Amino acid sequence: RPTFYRQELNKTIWEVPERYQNLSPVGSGAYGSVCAAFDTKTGLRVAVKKLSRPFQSIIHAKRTYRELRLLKHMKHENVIGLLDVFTPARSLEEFNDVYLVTHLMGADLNNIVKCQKLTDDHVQFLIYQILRGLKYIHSADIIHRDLKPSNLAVNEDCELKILGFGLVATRWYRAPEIMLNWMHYNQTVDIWSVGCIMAELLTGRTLFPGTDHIDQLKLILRLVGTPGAELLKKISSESARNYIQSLTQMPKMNFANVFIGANPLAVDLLEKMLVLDSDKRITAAQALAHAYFAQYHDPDDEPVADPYDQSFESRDLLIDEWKSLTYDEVISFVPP
Ligand SMILES: Cn1nc(C(C)(C)C)cc1NC(=O)Nc1ccc(Cl)cc1
Ligand SMILES: CCCCCCCCO[C@@H]1O[C@H](CO)[C@@H](O)[C@H](O)[C@H]1O
Repeated sequence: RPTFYRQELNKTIWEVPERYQNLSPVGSGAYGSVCAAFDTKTGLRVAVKKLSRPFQSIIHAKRTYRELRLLKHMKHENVIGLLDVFTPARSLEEFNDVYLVTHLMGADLNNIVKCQKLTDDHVQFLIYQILRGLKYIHSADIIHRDLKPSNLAVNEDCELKILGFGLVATRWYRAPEIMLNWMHYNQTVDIWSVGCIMAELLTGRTLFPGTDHIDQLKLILRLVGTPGAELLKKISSESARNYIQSLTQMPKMNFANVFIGANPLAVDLLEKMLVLDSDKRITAAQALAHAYFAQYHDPDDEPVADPYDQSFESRDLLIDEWKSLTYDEVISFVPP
């Protein structure tokens, strides 16, 4: 066991191993608060997140366990993973606080889009890394469901990691079937989001800046056109059908025109991502093999995940059970 020291940072007591020096608040945090720290073992600056009421309720407790399970599993260059996890608690009886340690990235993609005029090469590299992480995430049977610029961490090298918890958002990036509810969806909900992100990096404009869920659907249809018969048949909802069909039939736009000036290989890929029919959307694995990424794609360096046990997602457990399982995950942790 490490020696711990305590320090008040913005009205809470942080208690961390002496390994972690010079804690400096960098943001928050739905969910938690994050400091930058100097890792004396490695000589690298890291992110330390103190969780924030991790066992408040059953929902918090399960979210907490999910953090430990996800982050201990994620082992990929373009996906957030765990450098360390600790608690000052000796024994389960005392177990109340959880700290996560991960790479300190310094900026998110929203910061980059708003400041920098990105070249085509930047868009190639950035989207390539997202798709590479996403291939890995999807191979573990995980759907992100909230891919957006603020959930994408980027360093000065333009290296990128996908995160689940941010610090533009969120309905702008959301697949149409999610806002129709549907239930009940596939992995390509994430591919829709990638298309929205990619479009935005190319043009410097939000592709579908809806004011609400209903405006969002309008804007999507403007671009992609009214669904054909084979798609309209699948919509159970009468009011969704009336809304869709009452929009005075929209012709699919010429993506060539909407994205004029863009690399035509970028446009071709966007057409394959931003398809209404989620069955017909390109997968992450297929997208990596698209010609747009010819300069980056290496089929021998786009790995998949070890199988991931998320049967826990099924369970309705008590707080102390989630807590005890989380505690077990903290104790069994082996660093990279
Ligand atoms: C909820 N969640 N889902 C994922 C994916 C799907 C990307 C594995 C990752 C996460 N969780 C996080 O992104 N958690 C997290 C922890 C510490 C910091 Cl400093 C920032 C973020
Ligand atoms: C803007 C409103 C247009 C409606 C979008 C149509 C969505 C089509 O995507 C649908 O997704 C479902 C859930 O994964 C699947 O069960 C269907 O097979 C698939 O066709």
